Amino acid sequence: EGRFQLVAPYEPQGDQPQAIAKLVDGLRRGVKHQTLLGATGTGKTFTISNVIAQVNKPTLVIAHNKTLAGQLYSELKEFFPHNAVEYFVCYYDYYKINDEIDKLRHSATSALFERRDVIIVASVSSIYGLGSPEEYRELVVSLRVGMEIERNALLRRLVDIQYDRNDIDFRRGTFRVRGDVVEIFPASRDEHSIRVEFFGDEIERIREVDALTGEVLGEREHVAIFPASHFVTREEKMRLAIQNIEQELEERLAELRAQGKLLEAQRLEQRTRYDLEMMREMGFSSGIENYSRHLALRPPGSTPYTLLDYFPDDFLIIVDESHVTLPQLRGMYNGDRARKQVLVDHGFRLPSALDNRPLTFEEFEQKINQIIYVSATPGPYELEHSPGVVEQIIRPTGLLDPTIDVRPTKGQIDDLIGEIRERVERNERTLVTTLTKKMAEDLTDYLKEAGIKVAYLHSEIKTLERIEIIRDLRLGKYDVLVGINLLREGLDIPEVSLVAILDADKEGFLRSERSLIQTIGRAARNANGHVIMYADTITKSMEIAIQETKRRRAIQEEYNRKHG
DNA sequence: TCTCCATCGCGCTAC
DNA sequence: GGTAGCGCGATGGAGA
Ligand SMILES: Nc1ncnc2c1ncn2[C@@H]1O[C@H](COP(=O)(O)OP(=O)(O)O)[C@@H](O)[C@H]1O
Ligand code: NA
Repeated sequence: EGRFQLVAPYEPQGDQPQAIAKLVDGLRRGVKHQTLLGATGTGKTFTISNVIAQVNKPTLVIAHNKTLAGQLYSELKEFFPHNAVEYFVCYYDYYKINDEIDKLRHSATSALFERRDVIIVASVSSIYGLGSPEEYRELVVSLRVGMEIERNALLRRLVDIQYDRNDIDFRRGTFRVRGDVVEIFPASRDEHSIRVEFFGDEIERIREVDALTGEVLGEREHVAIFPASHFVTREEKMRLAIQNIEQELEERLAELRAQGKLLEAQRLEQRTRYDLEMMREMGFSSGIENYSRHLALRPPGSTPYTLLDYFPDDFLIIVDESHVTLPQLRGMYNGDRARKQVLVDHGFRLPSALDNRPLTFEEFEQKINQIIYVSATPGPYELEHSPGVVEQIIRPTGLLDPTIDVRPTKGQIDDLIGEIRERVERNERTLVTTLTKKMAEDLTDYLKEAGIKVAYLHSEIKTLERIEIIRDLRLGKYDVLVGINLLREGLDIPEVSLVAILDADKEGFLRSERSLIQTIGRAARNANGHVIMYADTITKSMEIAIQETKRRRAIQEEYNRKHG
């Protein structure tokens, strides 16, 4: 039940003090919804880190993608080195890798019950279904030295919380027994296992151990062993659960036969039986999450348990890039219901599998205690519910928001080519946005023809190779990058002095108030930052973006002359 | 009611 | 009875 200790070589600067203080004040006044309107490049992760430290609550931060999530996580481990900073997302291949991520998920949920100083960076996997956090906590095996317990009953418990007996391939989520030593590999650890040495019905010693080399690392007075699955139930309840699944199965197979669908019924039966055979062995299976209703014995159509429930009631939520993350959350349920419904109709799953689902937005709302939305361009939900906004526009470095010229489309490419050439001579980079992948590739060709070092960047390119291209631009291998909608949230490249927005009047999600400001922001990390919008008209979106950027530059200039 | 891009999750379908 | 690699719905925001 510890305390956050913020570790930074610097202290709040710019308008971070007023931002940190207004947020902390609102949290202490019990304000449910708050918005931090923080321009790109102002120290937002540091700002938030200060708020978290001053209210000292377990906090959940939700990001809309994992590149950002991973960045936030690495940064928050830096700022809070002696605190529990965790990561709760699911599988991806840009940071085995699959087991590393399952390990962190268990490390996240266990940390919530062990200590108070916890920060969990998460994707929308945070609103997907888990098993009861009550069952998970009460099934924890709490081991103390000189404790009256039978080696007998310890092993009974471990199996029921999903550790596999395995004397040979001793990996995480397993345990092995040699004579009087039961050795355990917690699901939250990748390197350290637990040695538990018995003498009759008494534990004589407990040792933290490097599982690979056997190097004893030290002693332990006590140790808590959490379950190796988030969908754990008591063996007591499995007997009735398997009955209720069997009953659900026959009813469903009758539905299928009464509509023909013999191929679907055979498919369903084969699969359910296999899962049932496994449930009478241990308790788990391949797709165990789909039997959550029956396993937890809960009323049908119940609200699922999520990561939010594993948090204490007085927790804080930070929504990063809220203008994008909130719409992501909102549409998850209907999409899920639809994909699951096709599986039930084709005999891949029982209808009870619909209860294994993500929260609705309404359900999510009710699980919120206190929340802070963080966006340079917050959406209508955030503004509607928050009492005004906490504006953070003075960057700590004093870097200004860029200037924005509007130029005609006629002769635009040749204008841009000329403009790029100037930047090459000043050892500066350029970013261009177009409307499609095709146009991006076509333009990249045309620039290569004109003696410009150029490469494209869009969703067809895999994440690993994107890192390379972003590095190459920085190193000066490329001078220009042409994209569509990846020159956005979280692309921090200070070598870029020019952003060129082609088809700036082609209104829609690619050219809205929100996306324009976000794109403009890529030129705010440079002291000569400049933006050019090629267009024959100034759309309502362009108007607002130019207007807001002009206000920020003027205000920032006003600050810089005052403070040297 | 479709398009443009880019993201998440899940889970079938081939290695 | 092991897993990476696709395909799927929803979302922003307008045009058509
Ligand atoms: N209060 C501060 N004093 C000095 N430097 C800071 C402060 N806050 C942030 N920084 C640094 O300034 C740089 C730019 O800020 P950054 O945190 O990237 O802004 P954002 O994350 O909002 O885009 C970062 O490398 C960060 O380490
Ligand atoms: Na909209």
